[PDB]
Amino acid sequence: EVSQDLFNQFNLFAQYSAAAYCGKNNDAPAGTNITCTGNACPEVEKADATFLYSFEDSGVGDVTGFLALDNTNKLIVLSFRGSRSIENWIGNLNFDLKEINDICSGCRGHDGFTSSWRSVADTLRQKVEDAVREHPDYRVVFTGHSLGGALATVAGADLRGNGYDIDVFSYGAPRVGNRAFAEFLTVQTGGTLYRITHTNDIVPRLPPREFGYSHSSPEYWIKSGTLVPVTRNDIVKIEGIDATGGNNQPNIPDIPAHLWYFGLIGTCL
Repeated sequence: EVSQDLFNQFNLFAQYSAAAYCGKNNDAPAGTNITCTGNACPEVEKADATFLYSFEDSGVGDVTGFLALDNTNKLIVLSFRGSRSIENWIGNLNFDLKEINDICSGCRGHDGFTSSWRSVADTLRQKVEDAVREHPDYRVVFTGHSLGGALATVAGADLRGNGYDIDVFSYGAPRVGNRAFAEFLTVQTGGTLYRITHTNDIVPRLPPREFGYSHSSPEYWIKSGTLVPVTRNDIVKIEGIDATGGNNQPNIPDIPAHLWYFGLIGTCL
């Protein structure tokens, strides 16, 4: 069980993450309204959030998403899209670990996620910094689903400590690095990481732990089913690095369970 306040935040960032998958949200002019086809982000539209910047296939690895301004909630939101085809990176073979000593000593991160972040960090840091300077009272939040959640986690770790807190909300994100990085992310310095997972979603169980990967604590596990509405009673907080008991259990995994985080996610076209 979680508070109504935190449940409301979890729902809102799930829709901001869902909105990154609509194609028209990746090529929109600054100042236009963020909208989603098929009711994929009704709270985003109710907040009358507008783009600051939208990007499609940038840098390395097809970095796609948007930077939004929300005057209802008073936020600066960076949202990364996960991939356009989930069955293809469960085939993924680029789980080589790379040094990320510039974020923390001994820390290693996934080759794919760190390289992608790296290719757009110059541009995105500037753009977040220009927004912060014009709206200093607004909270900055980085979010994403699936591989977008993995990118939001390494972007948040990299840019924290520059004068403004960065909260990160990730939905069905894969492990991002070694045990030293998971420990670094658990201290939660300069912002809070909320790592959300759903029932037997397969993505949060990759890459394999035997390749040096570990998950940070805590975990917010959604226990309600695929296509059933979430209530604040269905979310449980799990403590401990690589804790078992939430999403990390030895049962049969599922792909459709990855696309139901509060509503349909990853299917907006």
